[PDB]
Amino acid sequence: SYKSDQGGKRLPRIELVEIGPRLDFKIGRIHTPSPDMVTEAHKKPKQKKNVELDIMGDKLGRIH
Amino acid sequence: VQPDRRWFGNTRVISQDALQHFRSALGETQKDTYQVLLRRNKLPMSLLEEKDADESPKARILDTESYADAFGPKAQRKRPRLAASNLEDLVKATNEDITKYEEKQVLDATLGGNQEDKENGWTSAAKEAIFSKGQSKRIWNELYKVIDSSDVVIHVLDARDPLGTRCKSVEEYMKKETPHKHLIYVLNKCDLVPTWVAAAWVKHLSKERPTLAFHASITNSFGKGSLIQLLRQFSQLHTDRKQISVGFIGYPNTGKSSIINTLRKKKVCQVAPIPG
Amino acid sequence: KYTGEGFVEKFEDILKGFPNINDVHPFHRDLMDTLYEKNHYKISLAAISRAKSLVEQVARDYVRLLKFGQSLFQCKQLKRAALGRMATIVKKLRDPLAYL
Amino acid sequence: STLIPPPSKKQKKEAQLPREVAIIPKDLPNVSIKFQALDTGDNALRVPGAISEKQLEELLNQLNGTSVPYTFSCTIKASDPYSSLIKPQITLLYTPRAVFKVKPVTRSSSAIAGHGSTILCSAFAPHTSSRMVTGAGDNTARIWDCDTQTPMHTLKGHYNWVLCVSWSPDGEVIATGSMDNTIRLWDPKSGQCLGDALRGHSKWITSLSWEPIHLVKPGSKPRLASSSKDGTIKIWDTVSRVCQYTMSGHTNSVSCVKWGGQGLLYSGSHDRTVRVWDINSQGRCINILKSHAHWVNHLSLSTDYALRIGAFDHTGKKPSTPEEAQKKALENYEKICKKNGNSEEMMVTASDDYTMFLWNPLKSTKPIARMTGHQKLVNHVAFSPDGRYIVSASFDNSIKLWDGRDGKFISTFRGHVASVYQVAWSSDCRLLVSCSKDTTLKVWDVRTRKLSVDLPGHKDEVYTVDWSVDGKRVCSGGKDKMVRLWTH
Amino acid sequence: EMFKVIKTGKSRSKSWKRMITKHTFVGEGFTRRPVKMERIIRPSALRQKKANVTHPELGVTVFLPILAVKKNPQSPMYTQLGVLTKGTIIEVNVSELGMVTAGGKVVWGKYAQVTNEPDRDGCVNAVLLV
Amino acid sequence: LPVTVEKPIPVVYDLGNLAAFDSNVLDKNDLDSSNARREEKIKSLTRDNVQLLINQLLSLPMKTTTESVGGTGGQSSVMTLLQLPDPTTDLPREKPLPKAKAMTKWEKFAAKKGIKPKERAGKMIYDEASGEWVPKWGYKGANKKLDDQWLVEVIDPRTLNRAERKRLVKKNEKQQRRNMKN
RNA sequence: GAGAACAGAAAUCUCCAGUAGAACAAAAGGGUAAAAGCCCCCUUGAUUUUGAUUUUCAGUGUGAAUACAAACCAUGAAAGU
Ligand SMILES: Nc1nc2c(ncn2[C@@H]2O[C@H](COP(=O)(O)OP(=O)(O)OP(=O)(O)O)[C@@H](O)[C@H]2O)c(=O)[nH]1
Ligand SMILES: [Mg+2]
Repeated sequence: SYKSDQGGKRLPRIELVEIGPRLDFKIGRIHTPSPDMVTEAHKKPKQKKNVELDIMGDKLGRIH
Repeated sequence: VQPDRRWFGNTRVISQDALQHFRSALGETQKDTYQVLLRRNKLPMSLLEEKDADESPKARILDTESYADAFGPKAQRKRPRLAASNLEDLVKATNEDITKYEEKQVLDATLGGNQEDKENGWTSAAKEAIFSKGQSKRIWNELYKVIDSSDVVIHVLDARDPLGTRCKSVEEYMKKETPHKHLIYVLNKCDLVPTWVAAAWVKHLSKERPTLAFHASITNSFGKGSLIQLLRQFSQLHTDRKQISVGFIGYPNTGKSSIINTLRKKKVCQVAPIPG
Repeated sequence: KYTGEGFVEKFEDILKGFPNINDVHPFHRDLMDTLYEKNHYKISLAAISRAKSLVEQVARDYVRLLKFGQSLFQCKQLKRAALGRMATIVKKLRDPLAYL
Repeated sequence: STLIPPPSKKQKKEAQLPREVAIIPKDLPNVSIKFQALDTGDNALRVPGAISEKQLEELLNQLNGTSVPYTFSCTIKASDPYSSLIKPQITLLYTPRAVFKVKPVTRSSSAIAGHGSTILCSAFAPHTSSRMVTGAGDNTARIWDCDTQTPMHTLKGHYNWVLCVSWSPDGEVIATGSMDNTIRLWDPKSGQCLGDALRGHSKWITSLSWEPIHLVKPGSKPRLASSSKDGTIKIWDTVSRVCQYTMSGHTNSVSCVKWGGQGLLYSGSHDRTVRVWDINSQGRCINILKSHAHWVNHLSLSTDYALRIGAFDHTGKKPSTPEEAQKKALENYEKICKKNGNSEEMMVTASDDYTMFLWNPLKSTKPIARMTGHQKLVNHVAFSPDGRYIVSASFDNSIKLWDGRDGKFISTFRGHVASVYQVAWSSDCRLLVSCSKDTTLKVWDVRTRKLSVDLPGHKDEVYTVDWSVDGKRVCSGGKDKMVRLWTH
Repeated sequence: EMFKVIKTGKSRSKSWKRMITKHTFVGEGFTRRPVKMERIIRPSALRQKKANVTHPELGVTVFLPILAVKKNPQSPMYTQLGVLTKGTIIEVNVSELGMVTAGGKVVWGKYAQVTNEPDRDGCVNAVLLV
Repeated sequence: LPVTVEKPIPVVYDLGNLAAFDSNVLDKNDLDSSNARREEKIKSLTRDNVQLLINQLLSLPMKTTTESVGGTGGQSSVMTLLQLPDPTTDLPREKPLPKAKAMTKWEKFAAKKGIKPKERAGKMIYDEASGEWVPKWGYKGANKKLDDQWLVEVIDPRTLNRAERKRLVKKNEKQQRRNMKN
């Protein structure tokens, strides 16, 4: 961190230092998934119109 | 009843900072003339009360000088409280009390005649009984029945003078005891007023209640299908409820019986030009 | 019912009785406070209208409760309870009555 | 438990947007600025860029040529002190800091065992916060080494409830008011019954106050004020331990007593009446006050926190000579005495007519302000330690805040659930502790009008809390027979 | 008992309906159901919403509102029905007392068991389980 | 000592996973392997990436509780922590979603005859003689009172009571399998 | 394995050791060692409370189950579990 005084009370100045480990990867080959597997690995657990909670609960009903 | 560790439990425990989150939250509850509460979210509402009152009601004067000390045979009381200050002050402050007294003798003498008939020695007639009706024990036993029976209340009003028909009085009971109930106004008999007149009314009535305009007749009506569109939303919003009532409140001779007929597009209620 | 009016009609004889110190005449209005403490005066009679209105309230409830009674024993216990809550009001009322 | 209603599916998408770096970019408009000291003075019309206040402090500190840092306030309707400049020429309202920070109390030490009865009162020494005496429901009193949290001189000798105690503000003597009639004086180092008990009141002791440091002659111990439930007030000697006089002024029990600043005495009593008493007329009544309609509880004075500490700062450095102490207590009082260049100490009365009255008893007999607003009766009222803010504690589970100047309402520290028993201030005039009938203590920033941190931990009701003069530690006393030291 | 069998029809000969004869906690959003649909009756007068609640210690009786009915003996039904006989365990708003947990998270709900027979007097009197 | 850094391409933020995505042109020979002037080309870009990240991070709302001693599952009052949004980048889920549902052949019978489920109150029955409670199973169960009491009132009978439960215990175990099949 | 009278192939007691042929709830590629083994100490469990799946004839601001999470609870000086 650095209290940098132009961001004022809030924003600091960030000056990094290397810690590493300094590394360089070379790509070989790749196996890929089946698209049917991709859909399975991207799925939500799945867990209302004119109906709103206010602050304090308060299930409301909009009329229109 | 068995013994148990619960019952000796702590049940409905608050979290702390949500209180200040809720004491904040009473300000920003902006109402909608297009929305209705359905569930309430049980909260310890009395802890969320106490707006900034600035009057601090009166000290209990019985604490210092009770009764027997104040007056009687015992009466340990000699000088007045607070025994006001000065003579010219006392001369002053009574002099308007002179005037303010006779002002109401001038003013209420306009209100009477109610003393002259005593010296004339004659009294007025009785109240006619038909002005009582109603105001009857059964006739309000109707009313709390249907209010407790119905889910959404509508409230009809004469277009000729809705202010003479608003009859607040119940809305009072609606807000305080049945918060989930609905109370929409309905303006029927719109064909007796000029066109712009009823137009001006709903603008003075949409600010608080949804207030449909309407004209009831089986064969030549107005504004039915707005109400038919209106009701089913309540049946839509009360999805779980398997069915829903709606009762029609109002003065006598307003079209409560009439409106249902022109909903059902036939004669189902009995109707009459007489009131009851 | 008949018990309930008896408390009321006596109190209505009291609350009609006393000349209701303010807006009488500013001579008399001040002069009675010098005798009777316009503070202690009003609060006593205001207590009685508070006392009266509770009795009509107690009366109308226990009347309304009573129509669902099913036995002799149940309804009898309601009557004693009805008059006792009337009696608790009047026992409470001891000190302002001796004043008046 | 109850829960906050959750954010919406709509609202979850709102936070996903990148947003709102407070760049204060150039930030180049230029609007003129006016300074104003909050006591009397308005001083000129200058226009810099939109800047931070540390520059603004060093802008004002060269204007007088101080080398004294200040607090800045502005937009006063609605009282909202570039930080202000986003809200919309501009009048800056400045006021000194008395530069010191007291850290908010969060945790505790252990709970301390001791006497097997309830706790009635407690007080810190002004010269150090490691020593703190407690008043118990037992017949005895207790002094605590607050560093070790251990007993130092279990203090026997009274034979009824030790109700109210006080510390001699130089740091020599401890008064112990008891429920029978008796007052014993004490030494902290020895813990010995210093002579015979001061006897002569006929009912129990209500409140004890010391004669302040800056009035007692160098080479003399300060005397003591004593108020008791029989309505008598006796001004005792410590040296000969014989009182100088009773005063038969009030009719009922005398609630509380304070020594004045201009050598005066102040007495709230249960006669719905406050009397003004003077030592130099050999204990003679000079002014009687008639405003309240129900009887008076816990009067206080503006400069009392200065009058309590007796020539110590927050560091608690001990002065050498009694004349230096005569200077230092005079110094510290004068820093709070003449805000407007005027020796006008202020007094507020509190009573069960749900009402407080603001008083300048030397200048007039008319009350300045009628503070109003509580629903249940007020109990405990004390000024700010700079003599600038007045707080009010009451039984309606609420703590209201007032001005010290005109008696204007500020806000209400809502959040207490049971009846608030008594409050106490932090030294740097920021924090505010309060004990209530419920178990918790609640600490309140006066600046942000908000609960800092609720602290539970006791087992039962709390009767007594007190704040340490250095702003370091907090003692607590209640029914559950344990002493709890609270700190940062 | 506790059900006065309400005969219906012009010839009142169909009865099939029951009226709960005793005092009752109802709920809040009650709104009486259709009459052709109803079988059980909890009439309006026998609907108690605020109890008169005492405390064993501290000697205070506070008039409190009623939240729910957990355990009624002498059925499993009447728990669902909210039937206030003697011995029923109910749930009370404790907002006014101000119980504080360790944690400082003040409690506004306790189980109180009723004491009286609220048939035989109009008020409900109930002891906080401590 | 200046703070705010611009870039040619608006860098996409994913704060839920604490992420930063520069999409600008990567010059090749600045990133030469044998280039000595490399680490500064690495670092200066990186610290300008990081500096912009925290500026969005410090542009967030935060929590301030007022709790204290023995904060069991929360922050202190002096703690003030960053309210984060959701991780918007959709990562591969490790395991498929577990929906192992059946009608179990009881719920079918619960569907036809509308037997509502019971209260699930407690284990304790009330005993007569003695007046104690002595719960139903688990210790001194009401089941195994017959095998432990001391008379019969008309080959041992008590082991038969053990046997018939071992039918009915294993009848759970037999009805366990067929709903595990279907 | 080397030891100690009664006491022997087997009773208990000492020292050396078994990477453990510790028993491991499992069955296993593997590993737990101041243990997931052995012993001792302290204690409930089928708690409450609302948004997802259900079922209701007083459709019953849920009435309950069930799903989730939160408060709690147990122990430990604590981290924690
Ligand atoms: N002009 C006009 N008159 C109407 C309208 N609807 C009803 N009326 C008249 O109002 C009178 C009252 O109709 P009702 O249905 O009997 O009124 P009601 O209040 O429902 O009758 P009760 O409920 O028994 O008091 C009828 O005789 C109609 O003549 C309307 O839409 N326009
Ligand atoms: Mg009509």
